[PDB]
Amino acid sequence: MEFMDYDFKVKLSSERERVEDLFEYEGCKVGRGTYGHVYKAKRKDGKDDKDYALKQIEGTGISMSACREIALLRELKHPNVISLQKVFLSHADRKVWLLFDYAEHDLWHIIKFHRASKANKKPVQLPRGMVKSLLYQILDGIHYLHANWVLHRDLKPANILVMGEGPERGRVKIADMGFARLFNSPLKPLADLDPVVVTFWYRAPELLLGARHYTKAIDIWAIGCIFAELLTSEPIFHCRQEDIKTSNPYHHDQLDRIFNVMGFPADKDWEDIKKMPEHSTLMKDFRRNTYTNCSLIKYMEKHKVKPDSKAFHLLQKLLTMDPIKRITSEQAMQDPYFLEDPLPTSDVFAGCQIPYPKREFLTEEE
Amino acid sequence: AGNFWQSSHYLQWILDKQDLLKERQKDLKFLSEEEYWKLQIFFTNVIQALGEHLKLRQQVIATATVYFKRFYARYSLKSIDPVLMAPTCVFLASKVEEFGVVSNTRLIAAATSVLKTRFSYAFPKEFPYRMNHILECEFYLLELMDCCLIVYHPYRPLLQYVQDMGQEDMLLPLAWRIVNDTYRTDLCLLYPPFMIALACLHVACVVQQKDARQWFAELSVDMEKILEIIRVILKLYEQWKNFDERKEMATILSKMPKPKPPP
Ligand SMILES: NC(=O)c1[nH]cc(-c2ccncc2)c1Cl
Repeated sequence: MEFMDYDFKVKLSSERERVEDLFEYEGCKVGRGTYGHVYKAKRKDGKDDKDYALKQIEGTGISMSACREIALLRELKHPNVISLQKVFLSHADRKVWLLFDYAEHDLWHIIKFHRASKANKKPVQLPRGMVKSLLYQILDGIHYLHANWVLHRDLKPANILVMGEGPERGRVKIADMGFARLFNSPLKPLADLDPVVVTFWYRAPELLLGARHYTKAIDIWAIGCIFAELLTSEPIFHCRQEDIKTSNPYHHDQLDRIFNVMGFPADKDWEDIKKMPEHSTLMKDFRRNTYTNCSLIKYMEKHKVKPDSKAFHLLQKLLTMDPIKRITSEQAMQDPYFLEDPLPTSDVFAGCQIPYPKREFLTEEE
Repeated sequence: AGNFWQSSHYLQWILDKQDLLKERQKDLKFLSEEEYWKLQIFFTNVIQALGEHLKLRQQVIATATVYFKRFYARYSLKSIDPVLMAPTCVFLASKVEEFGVVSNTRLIAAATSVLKTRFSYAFPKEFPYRMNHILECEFYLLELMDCCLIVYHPYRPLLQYVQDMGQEDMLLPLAWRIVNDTYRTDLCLLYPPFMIALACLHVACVVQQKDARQWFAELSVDMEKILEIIRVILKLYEQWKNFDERKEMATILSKMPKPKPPP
């Protein structure tokens, strides 16, 4: 079967831009994940000296994650959302490669660096101007995404990149559209068509109680989780992996950690909790009295965040259990926390020395 | 997906009519302009039938149709066989529109059964491609559309308009059906979808003898562009009357340029 005109085919093949002809990346892998691999790459022509990131998408062909990342990043344009420069399609192995400007840093590595300090009795918390500037730019990017009907659905420190030395020094880039949806995306009665998830530290409580809707409020919760982790260096709802994975929404231990931090919601705090699909499972497995002495105040107080601070008051509005009582991105940006000294800056490193090590190359066999 | 004026659809895929006609000249050595339009309608009907068999919602079928029209707006009918391209467009659109990835057996069964049951006057032999061909054509389709996947349609703005009129129950079903019918033309390549919607609403108001001149007068839109679209719609119903696809399509298909084989 020859479905393509011969002359068309030879011309296409002659002119096709090939990733391995244009970029040098062999032995330059810097990340791996369910998404695929990321390489730090240089142009093989001498035409510029920039570092680029190449994302080799997991698997063969156009998976659902590949499709939505290409579709959405193709449309989107904002200083706090990673910009897709090019898509390379490699026809022989049916591999997809995405080209981006290289971001030396991200929040996973930044937080790790500070947590390592504290654990080394050589303690350094994240500077408070940097924390605020990061949060502001996260909120700015997600507000733009939301305004354009895109829900991210996988916000977490590894997905919040920060640009290093160069023309965009200290700028936040939200990355990885692999889980993203539009407001109006159909609800699939069975499993969400997403990559596998094994930890749920950033997942809003309504999801853990089986709510099926895609919402802006779900992203806002995750950003609250990130703000807390930036203030304290610890993932606030850290929880072990379950021994037995299942794909159903209810995760007992994750909920238990949440109630240990936040307390168990009273009827008046979250009236529609009774409407959650897993509400009777919650009543079966939990007793609200187990958590009577728990609250975000007490948790944050232990981690040297003062509960009368503007930072704490903002955090509490992001980490509100009832999604309908959760602050929006635009209201969060209007919060007086952002008017209090120091103002957020467009370079989150505020012109100062960056202490964070550069990414190292991954040389292991997979 | 929230802002048409910043979209790839608007910035790359609203084409000039003259450039479009200029590109098509390569294929018009074999086909009259009339026959080229008939062939476009035919393939629109093929894609609609594939979507129905697979039980896909109208937005998926509409997106698939736009990919098909965009592809042959730039490239020759002989570049890739449209018999493969039509199901490939459905396959990709299903992913983009979040239905999911159609299984190997369901896709090939749909293409096979649809051509056999509903289009046997044009296709004497069974669908001749396998899933590997679809996957190969998908990669080509993706790159050749410059990776533009999000498509805006007239259905959303149509609904908003009828609601603004307060005439949803009365006008929507006809206006909606007219929107479906516009996929028989080039309009999706030529005009913003809200303008297509207004034109469709207008024709529906004409058909139902509903006076809404006031409401249309209160819109700040280029009424001259709307009138152009209305003329295309009225004209497509005259062509419909005069076209018998079942009697004509076998001959038209045999005149279509075929891909040159490898030497
Ligand atoms: N999962 C992702 O999509 C991802 N994660 C990190 C990157 C990256 C981008 C640009 N520079 C360095 C790293 C990307 Cl892309």
